[PDB]
Amino acid sequence: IETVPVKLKPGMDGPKVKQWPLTEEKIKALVEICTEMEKEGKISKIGPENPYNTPVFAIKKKDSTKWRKLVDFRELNKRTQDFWEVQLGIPHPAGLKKKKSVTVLDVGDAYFSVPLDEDFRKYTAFTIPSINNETPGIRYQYNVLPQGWKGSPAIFQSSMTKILEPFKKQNPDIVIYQYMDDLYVGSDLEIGQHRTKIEELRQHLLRWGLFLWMGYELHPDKWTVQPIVLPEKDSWTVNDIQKLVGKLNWASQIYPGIKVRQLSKLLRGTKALTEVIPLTEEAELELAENREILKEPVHGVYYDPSKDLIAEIQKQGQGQWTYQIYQEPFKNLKTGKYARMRGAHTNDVKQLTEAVQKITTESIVIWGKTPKFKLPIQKETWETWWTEYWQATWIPEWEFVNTPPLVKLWYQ
Amino acid sequence: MVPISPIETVPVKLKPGMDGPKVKQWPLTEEKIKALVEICTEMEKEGKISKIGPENPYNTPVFAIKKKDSTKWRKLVDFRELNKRTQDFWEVQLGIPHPAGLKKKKSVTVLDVGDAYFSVPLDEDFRKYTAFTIPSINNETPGIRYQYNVLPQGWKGSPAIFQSSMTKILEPFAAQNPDIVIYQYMDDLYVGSDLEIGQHRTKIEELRQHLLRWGLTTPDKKHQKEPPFLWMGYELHPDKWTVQPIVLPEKDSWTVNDIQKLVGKLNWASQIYPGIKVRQLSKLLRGTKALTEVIPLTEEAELELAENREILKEPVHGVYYDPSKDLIAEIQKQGQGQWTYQIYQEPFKNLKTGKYARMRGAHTNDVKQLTEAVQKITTESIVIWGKTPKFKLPIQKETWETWWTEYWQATWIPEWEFVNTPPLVKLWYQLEKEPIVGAETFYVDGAANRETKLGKAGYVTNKGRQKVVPLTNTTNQKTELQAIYLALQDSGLEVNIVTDSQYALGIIQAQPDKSESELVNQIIEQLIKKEKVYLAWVPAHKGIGGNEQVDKLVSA
Ligand SMILES: Cc1cc(/C=C/C#N)cc(C)c1Nc1ccnc(Nc2ccc(C#N)cc2)n1
Ligand SMILES: CCOC(=O)c1cnn2ccccc12
Repeated sequence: IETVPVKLKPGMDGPKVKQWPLTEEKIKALVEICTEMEKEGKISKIGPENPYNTPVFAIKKKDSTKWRKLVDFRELNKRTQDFWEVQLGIPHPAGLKKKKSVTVLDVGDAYFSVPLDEDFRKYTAFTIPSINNETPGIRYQYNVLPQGWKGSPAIFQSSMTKILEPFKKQNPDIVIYQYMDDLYVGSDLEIGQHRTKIEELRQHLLRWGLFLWMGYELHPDKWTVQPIVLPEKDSWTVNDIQKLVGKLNWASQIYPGIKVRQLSKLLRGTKALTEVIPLTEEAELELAENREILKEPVHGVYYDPSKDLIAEIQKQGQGQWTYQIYQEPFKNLKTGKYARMRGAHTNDVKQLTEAVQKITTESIVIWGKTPKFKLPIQKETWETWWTEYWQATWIPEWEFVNTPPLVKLWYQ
Repeated sequence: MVPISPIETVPVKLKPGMDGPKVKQWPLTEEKIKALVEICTEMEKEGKISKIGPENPYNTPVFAIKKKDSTKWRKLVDFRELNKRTQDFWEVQLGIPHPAGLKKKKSVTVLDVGDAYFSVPLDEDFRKYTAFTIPSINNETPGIRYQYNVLPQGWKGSPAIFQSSMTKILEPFAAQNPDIVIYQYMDDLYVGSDLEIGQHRTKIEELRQHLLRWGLTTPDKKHQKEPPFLWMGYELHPDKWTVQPIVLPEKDSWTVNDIQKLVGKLNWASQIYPGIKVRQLSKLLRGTKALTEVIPLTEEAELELAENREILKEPVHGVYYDPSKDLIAEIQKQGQGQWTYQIYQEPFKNLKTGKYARMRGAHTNDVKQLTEAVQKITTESIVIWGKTPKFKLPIQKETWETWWTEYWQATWIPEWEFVNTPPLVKLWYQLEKEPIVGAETFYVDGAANRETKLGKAGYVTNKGRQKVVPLTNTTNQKTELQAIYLALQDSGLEVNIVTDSQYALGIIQAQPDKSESELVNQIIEQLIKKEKVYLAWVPAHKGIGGNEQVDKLVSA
């Protein structure tokens, strides 16, 4: 009914992406889920004349007994046309990040109400593998807007608008933002009735047609940043001064006015690393001038919607992780630190996977897009484990860092 | 007649912008022509091909070849051109099962489905592209033109479409008979089960009746194939599996091609025979690529070869998978970046074995390699069994804990226990987190002239100890490492070292226990002898005491 024509971008074929190995429990889950989707008309079995593939796996969101199918559409998304057709795109709301509470809803099930263009369905092909390839993999494609595909929120947008219209007119101060399968709803209300307002929202979706009941509570107004701070000490060792001059040298790339000359003079001669050195007056003045410089914002920092966001992460030890989001080197758009647990105390890779998810969430809230990650992990280790910890319905792009950054110690 | 269910055709297209083949038919001898006409007349009467009119523009060449040293002929249609122009397909069978993931079976029966193999209909709209021409006797009449109504042998889409069609037919049978397994390859259909023999035979008769729904007839005379089966380089038996015989040739002289074949056999053998090593043999294959060249075997390659011969002296078999039991994976370090592993359920009976080799890299260490081996085995295990094995690893729990908590990267290995089975993986050194009180402090530097390759490396200390060494044929990076080496060599058991070298810090922060670099190896050997080492970095050219003084010394 009223199918929107969709195309790949010029000169591109559909995705052929290998299905990665799935555990028995994930395969069983996916067989059950897909058997039901097939009965409901959402997917159909396909024949050998469809060469395309996109990987699929299954996740369990936070505190739930049910598996959720997750298709990794990253390749299809790159290869799918940008949508200029009717809408020129929404300006990203700048007020969302200022709200006291933002709840995240998974609305993706609504997409299944819209048929997918018959000519484009083949590009949604996916396979449920069998253990040890003992039986033929089960091959399906979508008949309707799939969750995880960038085209789905685009094509459904005129429907979502009508759905939320009474809630928006009734609650003009509440910010609603849609990214992929997620709806982000912010408000300044007391948490008890914020929760009522979102539940009021759920009903509009629940009443219309047909994991929605879930919600993920954020408080972005309390989100912090990490300015460059220098130690305040009564006695400085040679080693302390060396680390200070190192950190200032690094900072001077970000802040031009930074000077190390007087501090660098302090160590004069070759002294024991642990020896205490009294600061000269010139050294104290310089340090003071440097502190004041570091209280000001970085010069010439601006977000460009046309450039990728890059996120770097450092493992600081004891469950602590620092990160920076930028576009251009030394102009950081956001920095942050997670000192936290949420299980994972004996698992580094789980911690990193949770950090990646938290950073991507912040990115979506602030800029409305996901960044490209530089991960401090060996590719094979990440690729083996990340799907075990993944609770998000989207997936960002990543690359791997194999050389230890010297700058880790300065974000500590 | 008994109505039969038609096989639904798969719609097929040429690649975008491509037309069908038009390829000249080469002349044939009068004999070949008579043979092809007969062959095609038979094929045509059973409906496999049909005569076509002059209007079809397409052509694919046809040949007449022979069976083995005798009188009979076979038709070969060369589809190379049509294949280039045909769309890609999804093949159900690719990524074959590993025997180690199979389940033991009391009975395995084989059925002959060769008549289905040649009977699957081809999409009506695509048939025209399959056109071929038997040349006329003497070229005095139009050649006889035919096209295919069924999947042709040699055509790009035949295997995928045959597999998909057979799958669709078998699916309801398999689904409603969870007590059997089925596998189909070419003209054979295999059915295994644990059923009482009476029940098993009944199942086979039911399958035969099922297949009859599509008109596929299975010869009543029973199959001459029974276990053990030779399949895909393996031997499958009802209760055990192995690789087909591996016999290592004797020769006084070895050739590139001979060595490649040897390594190939050894790699194949390594999935069952524990402890197979290819390092020194694959080493002889480096960067040559002239297949007739004779390479003298190193003493190391000879040792490896003899070690392999002993491993291969008598047959070894794997058992099959029991889903009711835990999978255990045990790994051993073999030296030279080589690792070996066994996967088992009950002690002393392996499901399979295998090996892992260290990645190409400038610097490395045993803990990283063991971690890599674990992730590889983990991924293989997910493929074969759908679950991660519990690991038995030659590294102490305390060693692992010290490693991962201090390593600059996130790292993880899944549930595992220490097995004390030398050689053990250990940390050969760990650097201090804070400067050492009472330890001498060495400020090191090195520099080289990029033109002449002359350089200097050295240190100065808080005790007034100093050294500068002149160096030739060196680089700034090498001099920076040489300076750290000198400080290690000349200091006591506890030492603080201050360097400006980001290059050296990056190497040392990677924690190598072994290097392609001679100098890094010497540094590692010295670190191993220390009780405590603190390594401090400072930026160059900043006026940092002991750093200039040594920087100035080493510059000129
Ligand atoms: C992959 C496969 C190849 C062949 C046959 C290929 C050929 N030629 C026969 C069968 C039935 C299967 N499929 C499965 C599936 C699950 N367990 C098993 N176990 C199993 C198979 C054969 C023997 C024996 N002998 C024992 C156990 N086979
Ligand atoms: C055509 C190839 O079919 C199979 O090998 C096969 C193995 N299990 N199985 C179950 C249903 C259908 C086909 C199969």
